[PDB]
Amino acid sequence: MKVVDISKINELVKEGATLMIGGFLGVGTPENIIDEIIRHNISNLTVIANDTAFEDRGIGKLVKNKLCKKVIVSHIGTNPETQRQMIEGTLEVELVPQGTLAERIRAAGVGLGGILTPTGVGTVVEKDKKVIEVEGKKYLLELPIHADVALIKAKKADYLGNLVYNLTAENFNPIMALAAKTVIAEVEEIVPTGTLSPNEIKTPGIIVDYIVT
Amino acid sequence: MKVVDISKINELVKEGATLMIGGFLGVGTPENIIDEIIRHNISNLTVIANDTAFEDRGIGKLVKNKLCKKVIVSHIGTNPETQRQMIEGTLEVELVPQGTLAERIRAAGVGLGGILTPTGVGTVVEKDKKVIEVEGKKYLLELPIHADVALIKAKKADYLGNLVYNLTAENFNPIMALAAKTVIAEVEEIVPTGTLSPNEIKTPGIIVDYIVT
Amino acid sequence: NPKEKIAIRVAQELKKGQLVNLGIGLPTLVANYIPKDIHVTFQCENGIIGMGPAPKEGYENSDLTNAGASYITALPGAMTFDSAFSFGIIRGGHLDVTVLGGLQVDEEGHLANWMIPGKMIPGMGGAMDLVTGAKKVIVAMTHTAKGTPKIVKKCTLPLTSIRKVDLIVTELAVIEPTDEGLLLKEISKETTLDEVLKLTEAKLIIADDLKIFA
Amino acid sequence: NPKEKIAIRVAQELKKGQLVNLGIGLPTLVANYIPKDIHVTFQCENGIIGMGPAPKEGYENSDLTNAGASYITALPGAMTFDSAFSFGIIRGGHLDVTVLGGLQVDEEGHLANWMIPGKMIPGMGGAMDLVTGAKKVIVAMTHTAKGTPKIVKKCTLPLTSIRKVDLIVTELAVIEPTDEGLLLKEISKETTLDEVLKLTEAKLIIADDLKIFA
Repeated sequence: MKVVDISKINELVKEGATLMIGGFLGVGTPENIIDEIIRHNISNLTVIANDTAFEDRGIGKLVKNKLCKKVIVSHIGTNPETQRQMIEGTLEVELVPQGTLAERIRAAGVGLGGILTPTGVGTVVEKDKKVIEVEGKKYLLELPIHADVALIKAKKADYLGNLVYNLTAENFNPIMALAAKTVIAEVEEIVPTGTLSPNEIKTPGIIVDYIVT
Repeated sequence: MKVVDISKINELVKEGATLMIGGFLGVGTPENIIDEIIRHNISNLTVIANDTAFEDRGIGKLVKNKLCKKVIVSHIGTNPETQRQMIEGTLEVELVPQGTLAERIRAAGVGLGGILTPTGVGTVVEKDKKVIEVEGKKYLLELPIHADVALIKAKKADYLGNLVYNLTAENFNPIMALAAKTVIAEVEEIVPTGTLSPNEIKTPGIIVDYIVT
Repeated sequence: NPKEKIAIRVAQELKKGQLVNLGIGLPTLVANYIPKDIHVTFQCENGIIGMGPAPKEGYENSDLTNAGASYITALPGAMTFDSAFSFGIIRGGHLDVTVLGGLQVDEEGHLANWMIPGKMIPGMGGAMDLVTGAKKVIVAMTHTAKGTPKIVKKCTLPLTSIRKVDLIVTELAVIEPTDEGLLLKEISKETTLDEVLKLTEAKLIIADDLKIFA
Repeated sequence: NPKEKIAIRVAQELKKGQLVNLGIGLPTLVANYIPKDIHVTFQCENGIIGMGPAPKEGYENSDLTNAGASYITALPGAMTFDSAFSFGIIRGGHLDVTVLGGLQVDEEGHLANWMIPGKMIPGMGGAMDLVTGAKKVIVAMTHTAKGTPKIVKKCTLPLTSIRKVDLIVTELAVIEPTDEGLLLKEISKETTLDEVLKLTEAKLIIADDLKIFA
């Protein structure tokens, strides 16, 4: 079955894992999964997410306990500890424009080999990218981003693992659900099959491997 | 005011227009808008769609009345009149793998310059495509598809033009809504704002220009 | 009967919990023969996970069809979605099995199944994405076309994909394409090995544990 | 009060029916001065169309915030969505206006607003997508950084985009980048043209009908 005790994170999230973690500044983030990673000091992580939240919450807890070797994110400005580790050189930070980050994760999830975006052209983001012109306009070729495990947060799952989200807690979660090899969803409520309509489900249960909370 | 009488289609769709039309074999297709085009002999059209449906319905009616100069579709096998006009040379047919069609329309809707797909590599679809290798795997560069007007079908619109879809009538409609310059939505029901929740709306009213019933 | 033979054997290949896509024609018969203990979920490219059987008369919904526009039911827990999401499932590796019809399959495991120049020109639809992206591709086809072998050294009809399909099931044979060529794993109880090889233009590797079944 | 001056003038630039995105900080004040006869809708990159003002105490929802994680309301008819859809709106030309803060703008109309080497390194977030994609980009920014001009001949700080922004509004001036260079359109009632020119390093073209306002 899909629902597992939170201790199962230790079997599924390896030391050194590459992880996609949902949440925008900690909103819609799998807090209980993060707390278990902290409890067992699972480190050397590469975390792909919008941001490193704040020092006191979400992904910021992972940075505070020095569990990330690398973050691939669009924003770190609300976490001075992330910036301090970056400047000291103990944390590698790869900054990705937020829209590009979404499309790069999505490309991995939907089976594309890359996307062309005008975002970042002529900025430092262009460094080490293939530039492709189409119809006289320049685009950066941006490449799919893969991960071992997606750690996502959802409002409800039905008995089959179909997920719905709530308001601005959706953000990166359904995109990362498609893109990682294994998907673990932290959910606030389990509801009967038939409570979530075919027209409203946003992540089908077939792609959700494990559920906690 | 977005809602207009259906008889205004002749004012909004010009001869020679490039149109995206929603629907999978006539399911989720704007049948009343199509009937207006037929009634007013709006001809020389280029139609981007999954298919040309059947001779008796949907986009098939446009082909039956010889109103298309060109179709850009993934499938024509259920319409022998499309096949006959293709063979006789009076209708240009551009076949696009269905998943590629979805992503090429989407790319125009979301501002990408193109996408890389493995679909079609080593087939006749590779002809006249840039091939890009990424991590030792070959992809076809597929380019955004633009249109003058999207003719889409939806289940309900609220007073602000927010749209929901129903079951397998969704197909290409919300993608096309993002991709064309002007968007006309045929809907079955107008409902009060607040009937469609923020968590279930699939197309925001801000991108819908006109609505017909 | 040969179509039943094939559909029964293909059904036996499906595993509990898989997401499966059935092409139009012979593959759709597979749903008629799923062993009773085996629970799978079906995807249709027009935008559903959780396709069910045709509705009883009067229970049809105009917005709920398969990829031939025939009325279907949706089972509890189904999800419907747009065509981009649909081909994200298909191209993205989230579809466990696709069962597709065939015109030819060759010794490289390449499938031709969408066009016969000068005859059938339906377009490819989703077939190229499905062969390219499904975790497993099963080709369910008759062994010959009115006597002409369909399992050939190199496809002469237009390829659907350069992906190597994973299994071919005919009324005579079960064949697995491998790096070494085509491995004949089973033949029908109603044929002989020689009859199978005579009706196959491709070279076959004969498994040392050849089995009888379908 | 310089921030209020800017926010008031930017709000007067907005047109009925527009979808508008406000950056955090100075641009967020714009929402407090919308002319009563003007109806716009606000988008936040974290995934909402229909952002409303901060909730009354006790009406907060943990899942409903702006792009700074501050609680917001959602107005009737709002839509929430994932980050891919969000940047499809932003990058795809569906956002009428973005109002963003600024560190420098130069005579090419190029904006630098996400990094000061050796000083502030917050990352770019959505700013590069917003400047690249919005139909109209308005930079709302004080005229100088403690006396140092921020409207310069060529940016020395990292660029957010090579797109030419459409309007600069400071507490002293309203400037429109054009193909000829920066066109000064208005100056503040509380300043003088001489002071504006003393505090602008970039070359400025002067409109014939220079106005007073902000």
